[PDB]
Amino acid sequence: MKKSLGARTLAYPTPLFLVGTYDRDSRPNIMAAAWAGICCSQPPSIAVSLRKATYTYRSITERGAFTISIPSRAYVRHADYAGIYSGENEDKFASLGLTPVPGEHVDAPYVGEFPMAIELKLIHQIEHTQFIGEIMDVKVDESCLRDDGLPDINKVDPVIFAPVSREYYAVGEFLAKAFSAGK
Amino acid sequence: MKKSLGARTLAYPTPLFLVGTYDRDSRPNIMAAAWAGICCSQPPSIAVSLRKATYTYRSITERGAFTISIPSRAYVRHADYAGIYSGENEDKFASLGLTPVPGEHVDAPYVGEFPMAIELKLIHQIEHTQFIGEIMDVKVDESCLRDDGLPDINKVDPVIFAPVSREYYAVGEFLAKAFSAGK
Ligand SMILES: Cc1cc2nc3c(=O)[nH]c(=O)nc-3n(C[C@H](O)[C@H](O)[C@H](O)COP(=O)(O)O)c2cc1C
Ligand SMILES: Cc1cc2nc3c(=O)[nH]c(=O)nc-3n(C[C@H](O)[C@H](O)[C@H](O)COP(=O)(O)O)c2cc1C
Ligand SMILES: [Zn+2]
Ligand SMILES: [Zn+2]
Ligand SMILES: [Zn+2]
Ligand SMILES: [Zn+2]
Ligand SMILES: [Zn+2]
Ligand SMILES: [Zn+2]
Repeated sequence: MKKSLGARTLAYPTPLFLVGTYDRDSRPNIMAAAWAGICCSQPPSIAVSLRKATYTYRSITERGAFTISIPSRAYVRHADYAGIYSGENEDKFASLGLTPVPGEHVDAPYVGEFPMAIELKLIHQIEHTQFIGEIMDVKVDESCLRDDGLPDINKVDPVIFAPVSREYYAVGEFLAKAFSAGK
Repeated sequence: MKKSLGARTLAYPTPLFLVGTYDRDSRPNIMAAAWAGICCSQPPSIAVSLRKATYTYRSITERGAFTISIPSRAYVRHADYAGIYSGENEDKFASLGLTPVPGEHVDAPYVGEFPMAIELKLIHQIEHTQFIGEIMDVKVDESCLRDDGLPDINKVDPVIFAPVSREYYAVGEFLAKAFSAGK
């Protein structure tokens, strides 16, 4: 039998993206975003819903660029910190002891310690409010790649956010091949 | 050291939502969507990027309503099937032996066998192409709820999609509390 929980922001999985930017004085920042996901395959793009109150919002409107860094479980507390505190008057990289690595393709830093980072160019600002970034590059630690050059998600070891209950989870075991299992 | 994988639709986690609809003749359908996620907290909303070629696209434009059903690992093959084959000339519920349960709040079916189902009213069609649904209700199997009435994600046991490598994964272990661990 099902129970109704009502109209809640409740779905699984949700991501835990750290959205990286530079402010007008080139101060690097990261914030946590779970209201996000891939939106298009042409160009490859990610949508992120960022509130106007966030310092990151301002930086993206100014520079037209941002990164997404994907934490591994070792950095779950760091990621949470970035989702509690604002960078308006704090350098979170300094506070967290993390490295703001300049993007190679876009005007934004990513988190060097994290296993995976995505460089994005702002292509749409939709206003419901969402920034749409075109994926310019996806960078992954060599230690996390399979022989065919794609990532091993269990080596990346990304964090999952459970909304409402407000918890973080790891990725578990392989289940099946997509575009295959259903045949 | 990082390696560049180039401009790919590569991020983790991504969801595996089964988007449920009725066509003009009240035939129930489900398709798989991973280019999706929560977009807003007011109203609580999910964005789904559905291609014009899908039969589901047509049904959502006609009825203004859809559901999201979240498969557990037992239904990973079923979910994959729904993402390979079209419902234009096939009843996938019949093919899969699944139950199209009418929504209580919206004009769309959900998958009765799945642990969690979300009923959505179409509120925006953005055209990059995305349907924005307002969450009207979230329904969860009683067996999957904690004593406080929220779901246990490991009991729900939702599927995660790994894009490009095209694989499905389970959710693993609890890591930490959000809005807490970072303090
Ligand atoms: C798990 C989690 C998910 C979050 N998701 C979002 C989100 O999708 N959009 C948003 O605007 N804020 C989100 N937040 C809140 C911001 O990360 C938070 O307001 C942050 O302090 C903003 O930092 P900034 O002012 O330095 O940009 C989230 C926080 C956490 C911990
Ligand atoms: C893992 C996976 C993810 C998918 N994600 C999407 C998506 O986000 N949007 C989309 O238009 N198609 C997506 N597809 C493809 C559709 O599910 C597929 O075209 C389906 O046959 C459409 O069914 P319909 O014609 O009955 O609506 C996905 C398929 C799979 C297996
Ligand atoms: Zn898009
Ligand atoms: Zn698209
Ligand atoms: Zn090898
Ligand atoms: Zn929205
Ligand atoms: Zn919003
Ligand atoms: Zn109990």
